[PDB]
Amino acid sequence: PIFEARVKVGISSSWVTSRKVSWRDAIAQIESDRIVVKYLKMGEVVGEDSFPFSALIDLGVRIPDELKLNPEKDHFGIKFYIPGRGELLVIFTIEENLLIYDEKKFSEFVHKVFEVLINGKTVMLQLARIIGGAVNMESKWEEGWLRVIKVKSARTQKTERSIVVIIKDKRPVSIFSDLEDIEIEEVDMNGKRVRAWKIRHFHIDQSVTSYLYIPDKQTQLYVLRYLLKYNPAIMEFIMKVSDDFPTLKSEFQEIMEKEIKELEALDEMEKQILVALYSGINPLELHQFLGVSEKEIEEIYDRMIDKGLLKIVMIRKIVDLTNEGRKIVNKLLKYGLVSM
Amino acid sequence: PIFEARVKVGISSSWVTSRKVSWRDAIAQIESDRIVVKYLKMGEVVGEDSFPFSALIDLGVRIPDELKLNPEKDHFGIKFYIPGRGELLVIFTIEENLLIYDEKKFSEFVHKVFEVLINGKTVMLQLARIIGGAVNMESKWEEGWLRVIKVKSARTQKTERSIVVIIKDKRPVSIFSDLEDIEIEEVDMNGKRVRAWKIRHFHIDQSVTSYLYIPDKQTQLYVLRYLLKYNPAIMEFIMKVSDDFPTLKSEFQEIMEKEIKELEALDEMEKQILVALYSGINPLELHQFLGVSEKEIEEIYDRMIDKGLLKIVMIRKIVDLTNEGRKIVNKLLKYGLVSM
Repeated sequence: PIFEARVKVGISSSWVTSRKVSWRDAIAQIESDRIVVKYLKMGEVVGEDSFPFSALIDLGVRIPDELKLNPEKDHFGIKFYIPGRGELLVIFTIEENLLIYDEKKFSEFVHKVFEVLINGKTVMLQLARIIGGAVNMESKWEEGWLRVIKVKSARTQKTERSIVVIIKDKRPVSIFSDLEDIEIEEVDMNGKRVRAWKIRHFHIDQSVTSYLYIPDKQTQLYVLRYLLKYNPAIMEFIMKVSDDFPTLKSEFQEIMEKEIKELEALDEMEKQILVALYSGINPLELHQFLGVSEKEIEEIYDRMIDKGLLKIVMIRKIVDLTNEGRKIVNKLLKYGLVSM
Repeated sequence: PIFEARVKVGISSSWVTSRKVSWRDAIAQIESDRIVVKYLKMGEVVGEDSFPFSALIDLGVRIPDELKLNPEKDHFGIKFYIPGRGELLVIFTIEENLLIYDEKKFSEFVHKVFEVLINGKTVMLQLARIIGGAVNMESKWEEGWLRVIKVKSARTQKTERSIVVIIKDKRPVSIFSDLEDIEIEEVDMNGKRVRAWKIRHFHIDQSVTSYLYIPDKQTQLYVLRYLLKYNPAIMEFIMKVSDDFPTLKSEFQEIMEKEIKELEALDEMEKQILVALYSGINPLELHQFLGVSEKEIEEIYDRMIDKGLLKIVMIRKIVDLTNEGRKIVNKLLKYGLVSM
């Protein structure tokens, strides 16, 4: 097999009155066309389930806390519709004991699932169709395939996991690195009306606009899921092109509402600190604007920082003369060494 | 003997032109009229100088650092003029080898010399001749004698070594407790006009000027040395009596000049920080007035404090948003929960 992992597996049946999922001991194997789950009693195998990629509806889905086992560890849910049973949520998660479970090995296992789903899937690409607001007449549609790789440049030169477009006779195009993204319809230069993606991405030396169409609707969802998971900064751009995907409009709506409630619940004083420091008020003077003492503000600065919200750039210290410090100054005056 | 000390003794002569002092080893005896030094080699008495308390010019003289044997140990210098030979400076110190000398019987040895020289000497007192600037003519001349004791009462109520005037059938007068001092000399003293001391002192309730005439001018020098030695705070108000005591005015000149040089040696920067803080400039803003960076001012603060001149009153920390702080503040106005 491509990859294995010893793991806890829970299967939901994902229906109303979702009963508590039952977790079993198994080792999970990635094949070319399926995930096979081999269940364990002691060290032995009692049975197995095969889950075809033919039936993979969605992956990387949002796991309710009611369905989490061991909320410290990470959970990964893959949703299939197998025709006989129905729509299933298969969730994989590792357990604490270090002699059975390995987090990095599990972390690779989930990544290989994306790699198998995405690598080699077909895509048509028209590279750099505007330059400086003028449409490139040398820009032709190219056929190619997706490849999940680490793209090491940005315009920032920060290495980031992404998906590139492999094209015949030219090295891959880093179509998801440095973005803006809208979605448009297009007359294919060969002739089809296509439901394609318009990407304003920072290309080789200049901001550019290229058109990208992924025929398989499923692999589009796969691509979006992975770009979210391993690069959460992008959550903005793709949410603009996220409407075609009901499972995402839902989850984005759900997280938005939780974020609202979380921000409501935050301490009003601490929210005030963040906005004032963000706007540019001197931290040494901030207590003066918010109507609070030096002692109390520094204590609140201590409660932040613990929360990871603030960082110390520098410690200033309020100092005063000792009796020996005064002895010097009074000597200087007595001998006519200072004016006052 | 009244008291003895085995010490390391060094003698300097105005007759010997070379500045050298050789530290012989001896026992030295306090007598009624003299101090006798039986010199000691291999624990055996090879020589003996007898130093009368008559022709004891001065004691507690300031010792040049050129003449100090062991700069840790105390050096007590007693100066005699022996007419056949000249002016002698006998310097007393110890090596405080823990079984041949000891520190604490040394520090008392010097004090007992003052006690022997001062106790019982005739003195004459006109107590509280001025109250509020008004002449008290119930204040008469009383004759008595001096005594070396610790006088508790001051305005700080803190005990201090001092000298009192004993009068028959009256408690002692603590004439050197809380003081200012001029020399008037015109007072008649129930007879011939004679040079006396005008002493402003707090006494019981009120700023009071009393007159004190110590007939023996050598005894006068001894009480002044004693007060200077064991209450060096008393130095001020004395120097108006630095006239008529030349060796005292010389030592005052040399101290102040050595102080002004020391002050000029201090860092120019640190002195201005000391004066500015003494004036009342905010320590957080002081770097601004001196045209210095915050990093350097806090560095200089740390070099001070160590030297004992400054003390931290409060710790203020300049604080900045983290990446997580920005996420929250970005989300707040992203959802319009904060107005900027």
